[PDB]
Amino acid sequence: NFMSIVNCLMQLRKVCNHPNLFEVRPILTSFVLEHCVASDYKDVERTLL
Amino acid sequence: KSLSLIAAHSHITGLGLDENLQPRPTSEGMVGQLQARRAAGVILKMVQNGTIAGRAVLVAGPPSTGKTALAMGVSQSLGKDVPFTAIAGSEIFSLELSKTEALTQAFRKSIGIKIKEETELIEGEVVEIQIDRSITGGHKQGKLTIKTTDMETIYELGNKMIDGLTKEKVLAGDVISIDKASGKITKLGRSFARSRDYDAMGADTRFVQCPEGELQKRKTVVHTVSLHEIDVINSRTQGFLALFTGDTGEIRSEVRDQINTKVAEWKEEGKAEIVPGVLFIDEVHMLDIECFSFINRALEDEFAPIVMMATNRGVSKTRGTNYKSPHGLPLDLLDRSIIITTKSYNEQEIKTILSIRAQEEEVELSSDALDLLTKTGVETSLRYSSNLISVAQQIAMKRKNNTVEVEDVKRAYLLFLDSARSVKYVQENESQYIDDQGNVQISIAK
Amino acid sequence: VTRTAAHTHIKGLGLDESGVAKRVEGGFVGQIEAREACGVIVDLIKAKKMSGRAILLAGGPSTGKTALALAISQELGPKVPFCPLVGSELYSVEVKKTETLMENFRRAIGLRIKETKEVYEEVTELTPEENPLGGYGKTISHVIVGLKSAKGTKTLRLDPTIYESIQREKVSIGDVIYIEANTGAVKRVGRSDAYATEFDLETEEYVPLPKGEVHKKKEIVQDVTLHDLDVANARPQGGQDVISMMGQLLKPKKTEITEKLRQEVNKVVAKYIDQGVAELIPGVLFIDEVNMLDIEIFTYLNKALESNIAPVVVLASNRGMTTVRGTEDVISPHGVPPDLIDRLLIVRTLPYDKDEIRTIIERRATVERLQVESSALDLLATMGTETSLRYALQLLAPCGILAQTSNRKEIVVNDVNEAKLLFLDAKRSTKILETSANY
Amino acid sequence: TRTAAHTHIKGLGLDESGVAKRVEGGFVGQIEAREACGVIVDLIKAKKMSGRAILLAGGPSTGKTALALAISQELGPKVPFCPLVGSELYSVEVKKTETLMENFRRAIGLRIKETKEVYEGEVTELTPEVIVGLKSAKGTKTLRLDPTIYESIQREKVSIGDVIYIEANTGAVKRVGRSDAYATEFDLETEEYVPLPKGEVHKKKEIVQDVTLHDLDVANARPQGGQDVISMMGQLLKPKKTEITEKLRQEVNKVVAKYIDQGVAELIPGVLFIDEVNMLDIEIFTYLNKALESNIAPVVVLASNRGMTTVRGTEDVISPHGVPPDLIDRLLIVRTLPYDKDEIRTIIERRATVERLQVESSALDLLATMGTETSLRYALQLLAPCGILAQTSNRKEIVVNDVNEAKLLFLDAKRSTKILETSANY
Amino acid sequence: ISMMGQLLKPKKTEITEKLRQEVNKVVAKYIDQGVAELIPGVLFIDEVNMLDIEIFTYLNKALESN
Amino acid sequence: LNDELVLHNKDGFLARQEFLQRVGSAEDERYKELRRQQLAQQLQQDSEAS
Ligand SMILES: Nc1ncnc2c1ncn2[C@@H]1O[C@H](COP(=O)(O)OP(=O)(O)O)[C@@H](O)[C@H]1O
Ligand SMILES: Nc1ncnc2c1ncn2[C@@H]1O[C@H](COP(=O)(O)OP(=O)(O)O)[C@@H](O)[C@H]1O
Ligand SMILES: Nc1ncnc2c1ncn2[C@@H]1O[C@H](COP(=O)(O)OP(=O)(O)O)[C@@H](O)[C@H]1O
Ligand SMILES: [Mg+2]
Ligand SMILES: [Mg+2]
Ligand SMILES: [Mg+2]
Repeated sequence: NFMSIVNCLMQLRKVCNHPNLFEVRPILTSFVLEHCVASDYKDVERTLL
Repeated sequence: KSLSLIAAHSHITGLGLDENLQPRPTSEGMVGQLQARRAAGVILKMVQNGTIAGRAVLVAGPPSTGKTALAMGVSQSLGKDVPFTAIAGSEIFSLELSKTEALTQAFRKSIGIKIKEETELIEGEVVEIQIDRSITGGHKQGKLTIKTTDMETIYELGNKMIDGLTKEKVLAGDVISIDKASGKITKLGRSFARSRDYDAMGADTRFVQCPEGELQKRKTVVHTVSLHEIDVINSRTQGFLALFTGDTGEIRSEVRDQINTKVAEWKEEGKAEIVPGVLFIDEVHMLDIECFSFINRALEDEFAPIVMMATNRGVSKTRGTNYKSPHGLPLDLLDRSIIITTKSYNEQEIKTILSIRAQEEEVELSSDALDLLTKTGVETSLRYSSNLISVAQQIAMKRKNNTVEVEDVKRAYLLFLDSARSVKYVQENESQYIDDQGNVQISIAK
Repeated sequence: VTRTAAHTHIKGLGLDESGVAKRVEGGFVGQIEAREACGVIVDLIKAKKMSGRAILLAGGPSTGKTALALAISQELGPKVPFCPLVGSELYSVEVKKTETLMENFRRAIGLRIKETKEVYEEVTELTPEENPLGGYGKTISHVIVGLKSAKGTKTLRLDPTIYESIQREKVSIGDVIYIEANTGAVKRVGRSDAYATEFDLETEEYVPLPKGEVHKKKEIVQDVTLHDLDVANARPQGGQDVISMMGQLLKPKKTEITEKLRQEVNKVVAKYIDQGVAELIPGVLFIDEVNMLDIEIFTYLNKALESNIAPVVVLASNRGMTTVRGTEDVISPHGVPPDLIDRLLIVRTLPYDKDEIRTIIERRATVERLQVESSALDLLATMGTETSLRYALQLLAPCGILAQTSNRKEIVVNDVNEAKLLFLDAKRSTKILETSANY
Repeated sequence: TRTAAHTHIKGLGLDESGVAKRVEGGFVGQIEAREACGVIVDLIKAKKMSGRAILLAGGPSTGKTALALAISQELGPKVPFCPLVGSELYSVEVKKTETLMENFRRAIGLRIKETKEVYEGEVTELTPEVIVGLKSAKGTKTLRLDPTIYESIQREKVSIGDVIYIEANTGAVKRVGRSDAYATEFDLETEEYVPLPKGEVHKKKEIVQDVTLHDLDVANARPQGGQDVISMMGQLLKPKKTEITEKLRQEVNKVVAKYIDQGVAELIPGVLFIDEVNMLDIEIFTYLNKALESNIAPVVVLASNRGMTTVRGTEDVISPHGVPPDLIDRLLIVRTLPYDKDEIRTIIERRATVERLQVESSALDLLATMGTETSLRYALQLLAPCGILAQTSNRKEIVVNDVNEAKLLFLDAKRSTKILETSANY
Repeated sequence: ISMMGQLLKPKKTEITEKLRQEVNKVVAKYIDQGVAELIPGVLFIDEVNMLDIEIFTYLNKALESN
Repeated sequence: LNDELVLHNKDGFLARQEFLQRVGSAEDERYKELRRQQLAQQLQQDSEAS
């Protein structure tokens, strides 16, 4: 659309503060893939035994 | 589905044939190989019949002549619901299981059973749950209200299933399925009721739902399980974990015998059906004499699936021995099997295959470019052209034109070498590469 | 809708009462001498006297050795164990090959045991319980339980221990249970079916009421093998602490079962046999392609055979004068070391003839539910005699498929020719392999 | 700084037209190989093909490993790149094919977006069911927690007045430390103090963490749970890796396909580099031949410096570069050429200028003549001893005397072999 | 850890060099105080012809330790 | 400092922002489609009822 003063403004922000105003160093933690496969075969196992 | 990038046999969609088991000149991906295609169709019909066990067919021929392509075609035309286990000969040698045990597991994986049961189901929109405390008159006074498309009714809970609905946070106004005997509660999402009430939840609820019919019905549940899964399940306390971790560890024979007896009793009791799928072995020459000897006996078992074999060589030394045998297989195993041969490829067939690959990889080729690719394929090999056609696409994009011309193919040919040219260059300057004895000359001078 | 696999057209040795083999009976044709010898061997096995006898069948490929062994197994009966193996199956990874050979050796002999048990089976009511008068902080003297059954009800009194077992089961008052007074264990069969519709839903299966008298006297007979007892003693399943169950969680890998355990098991089995409770029944151990065995297992077979409870071992081999695998300069017949073949007996299998091949093809066609012509059958027999017996039997099925495609129920000469052109055999493949540039 | 035989190579040095400049990006010569590598890089960037296999063949000291590293560096840190040697496939606890498939899965990557919910602040009460009265610097809220997270809390020996930090997605619990309010309770109190966290007790964040297919395959193949004792003992029960069944791979593929279809993640195929493929045996070659014709395989590049040699594992099967002909047929070969005098001199000058060393013209010419006479790597490696010898004499510029003394002190392969042959005692 | 050791049949493991160095350091400290004494012994190996060349090569280095 | 800067910008920081905004647009479009289909179903049911 148009953007010409925001460049200078956020450049000023980066020169002034530096490592913030977008993101910080985060607290690292594992991904939480959650679909799993145990419940898929639990019914089959219970039927089998 | 099954999100994939590309495969060397991606264009093949289930062989190609008629209702009379006659092969069309070009259909469903593959061209030519009429006799081999008809033989594969006969094998497929035999597999679909399911009344014949333990047949061995060996597909043999020169390399790069529709062997794995034919296997993919028959596997695709066989469709789902019938097991098809494709393995390579080099993945049987393992440090955890003996080759006999791995071969047995591969054989068992290729045969499935469908267990059919009948269960009553309760479905509909739930509108309100009421739960009480523990009282002398009644341990728990709980009631459930269910609304279908035509019926509203009241159920009374019997002191246990309330733990079922309180184990996970469920709530009214949604369609749920509950089994009378099983007792499992499956929340399918959110009911329809009024659109506005569930139109501002931020997607979720799996595109909601609307009640369809009555409260309770009787349905049939069919479970398809391979035999090997049954042995793994019954081997240990929790074998279904081993179905993913792969630490079965040479299941004992008593378990297998018990599984066989129980499955047979089910079959003549009408409680389960047997689907005898297919086991395919690529590069069978990589196997061992012990594996072949075991296969000789494993083929004659009652629960033996149809076995397909693919080999390249002819009259080579079998692994584990010191004598030369045809196809890299012993004489007795060859006698036990039926051989399907494949021929070379014509220039017209090469051109048709290249055009199919072009239209598969969304690449446009000019007529002269296709002619040059066909000439190179006839001169050197099919796979070299099938790779050059894809590698020339980037060169074409570098010139800011989508169409591929003769110059792009020439540039690709002059950039990426070939087996014959590389061999000639190596023989011309053998003093620079590492010799067989390890002698190398590195200094340019002298 | 019945499946077939290279067999099931044989169901016996086809011998009369006197042991004379009829030419065509039980699915067999020809091989009169081998059938008679195998019948004598199965008679000796039924005699239940010997221990460690060894038979080896010799002959070329596709001559009937495996069919003979399966016929012996069919003749013996389902009760007597019959353990089949391939020579390459002994090379295990978890344990040494000698241990696997001994395990399969012990898997062949069996034991039939019997045990008489009493049992009690709808629960009507139960009352738990006197004065401590000592060091009993909480006393439960006895528990009175009444059962309903079908053929009359009855009440009884029982120990506090079985009451704590019931509490562990946590049964209600309107239930059906299963209490075995031998081990003092109660099993909750479930609710009572007539107690249904108390609530609109109930997860537990209601189960009908037990039939007959509540106090049931019965006897049970089970067939096991000595290997089952060895496995049970080696890896006991009992235990409630953490260590026992977590050991049960790990994968069960074969170990080197000690000799002392086997000796103790033998002593206990002998003591039980002397009481008449149980009786033993030797079985058969069958080995295919014994030429796949190396010299170590062959040597250990000499020690194993001369044991005291060794079963009857039947061995198959089709090699001629070959080097025994595991050594490089030992030419032996059938690839079996001279001492072992000195320890066993030999049964020769003769090659078939044209008429026998034709009859075999006809029998296979009949057992496969197919229709063939006399001219087509003659062409198939000539084809088999030209290439191999197995080739015609394998080629029969695609001929049937081709016949079914053209809406014709009978195998005819052109279908056989088309199958010949479509599917090749070993000889033609060998003849067209070397006559080409690329392999 | 630190240099090791590289880091003077910063890319293929190509322009927009794809024509390789003679000297660009720490590269001289090798125009055809650089152009082919750029074409392969564009093909990889297309993210359409799968299982494409090229190998680059040439004599020693010709830049094959340098070309592979340049390809990896030009692709960017976003695209995964797995380097390997032929000898790594011979593991101890798993079969070679399983290790190769593990590397194959490791080669490609998946970028996903997730939302993480976090609670933190001071603890006001702790009553068993567990109910936790968290209180931040502005807000207060009570939460109900599972028995497992309660056990993790107990193992953290938390108490009233301890600022803590709970994560809802994973159940991870970390006690930040004693609140600053009770900063006067013991004059030599060992416990550290932390101010109350700012903002409301419940916060939500969106992250774009990347992963690989092998990562989320081993995630459910074997766990690395965390602070729970039961999970600890479960992960301790099995300490060895094992072969993964194809069913787990298929379920992983289905889950990943559902994720990418839902518009939550994207797939980025990577590259698998195998240096010295001649160490592979026939079985691994056959299995790689089979696995290349898959629908998820990445682009594999192979490096070899061999003539017409015998494939390892066979007796008399001879082939070029020690690669079986069947695998050669589905390969794209890239030739590599030897160098010349001026190219060697330029490479020596670049390696001198990256190591912040000053070499005069005569010394550079002597080094170039030496490199032509003996080898390029020897001339490159003799730079540092020359620098130290110059420094010992309290100088900065390499002189002819320095290279002569370096020649005297250290020997190349030719002179070492000559002194080996003409000696009595081995 | 005790349960893991009891449930695993603890076959021998290649003891790291760090543990040996720590033991050597503490033993040296203790013998410095006069409470402990060192006594070198004898290692007798008969039928050394059965040793492999790798064991001989490792013995070459091992004999030069202090 | 040119080369490491070029590499890290090839990874980039705004690239993550563009990916996040693409995901946002995707799920917003999915929600809009769900809303439109539910409104169409409600309208057709209402027209059928009357
Ligand atoms: N009849 C055919 N139709 C289409 N493609 C074919 C055909 N025959 C071979 N191909 C091509 O050849 C390749 C597979 O070669 P293949 O026959 O598997 O070699 P090999 O026999 O050595 O395994 C595939 O990429 C496939 O596209
Ligand atoms: N006398 C016979 N009567 C009927 N069928 C026979 C006879 N001899 C061999 N066969 C058949 O030949 C087939 C293959 O013979 P087989 O016993 O496998 O040979 P081998 O002894 O080499 O294993 C078997 O399926 C069997 O049914
Ligand atoms: N075009 C080049 N520019 C600069 N250095 C090069 C060039 N080609 C090769 N080298 C150097 O030659 C050495 C050998 O390269 P490498 O690929 O690692 O081994 P090889 O070339 O023997 O396969 C590397 O240290 C590399 O720095
Ligand atoms: Mg193939
Ligand atoms: Mg046989
Ligand atoms: Mg190199």
